[PDB]
Amino acid sequence: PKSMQCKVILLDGSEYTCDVEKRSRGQVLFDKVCEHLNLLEKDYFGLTYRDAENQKNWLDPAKEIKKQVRSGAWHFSFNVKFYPPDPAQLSEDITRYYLCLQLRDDIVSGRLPCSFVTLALLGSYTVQSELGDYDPDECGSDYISEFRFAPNHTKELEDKVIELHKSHRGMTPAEAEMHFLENAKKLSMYGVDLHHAKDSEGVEIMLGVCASGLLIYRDRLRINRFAWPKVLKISYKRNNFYIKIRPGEFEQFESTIGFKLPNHRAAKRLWKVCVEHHTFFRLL
Ligand SMILES: CC(CO)(CO)NC(=O)Nc1ccccc1
Ligand SMILES: CC(CO)(CO)NC(=O)Nc1ccccc1
Repeated sequence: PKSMQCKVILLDGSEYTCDVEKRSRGQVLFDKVCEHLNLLEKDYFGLTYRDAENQKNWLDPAKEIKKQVRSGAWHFSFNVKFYPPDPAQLSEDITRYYLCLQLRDDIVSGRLPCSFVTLALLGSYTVQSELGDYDPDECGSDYISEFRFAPNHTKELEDKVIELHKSHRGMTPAEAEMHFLENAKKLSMYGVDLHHAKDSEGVEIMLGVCASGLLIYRDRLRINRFAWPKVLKISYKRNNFYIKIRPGEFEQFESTIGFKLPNHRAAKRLWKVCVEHHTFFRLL
């Protein structure tokens, strides 16, 4: 029974290695990683791989690993797939812990833009969780944390993290992680998966997929939002992504908005993440 070596980048930046039978479905590997992580609330997470075009793809747990990674290495990342709109409602602290690690990467990466003050507040909760109560012994006027807090670090940001850290004395890791999440969840790009597209006129837009629905970012002024209760249906055909929108009350016919994606695989990928978000967040 022939087994393939799998390497998984975990959210703390470490590598987990295991073997699975070469015809294994993605669920097999996912269950191994979640068991390793002592994670029970698995529904919010998934594994990603990089395709031959270097795009992030979700490993479908129902399909053979080999028919997804195809010619590529059996190398994966463990990630949050469905960002909960209300992390306080997760049943376990360890779930909230992995969600914090994902969000810290979302922030450092620049995927999740954040004000100076929110970067410092989020950083101060991470420090409280990881080091516990503020200690001046590991902090002179020239302190710079090992912790990555932001896409670009400044001495002013380091200083503000420490000032807020001082205010958190007695806070437990679970408490600091909950505070991190109560702040992070309000950011306008929290749990937004962004896809480059062109509108029907050929203007470059971004399409966002999240818990609430679909967002079209035309520019900083003019963002169209389609709550899942407003989207009737979605479709991909060749390079084309189409969204069908319900009519307003006392109007006969749904409207269609068409988008042009880079290639057929990018159209399919957007369609699949939309269907998955719609299913998940219809039910949740
Ligand atoms: C105005 C508000 C606060 O955000 C009231 O709850 N709802 C939304 O903005 N919903 C939404 C729809 C589609 C995509 C993203 C968000
Ligand atoms: C089976 C299929 C696949 O596309 C076609 O009807 N379902 C959807 O598209 N469901 C959907 C509904 C509202 C919002 C987003 C997706």
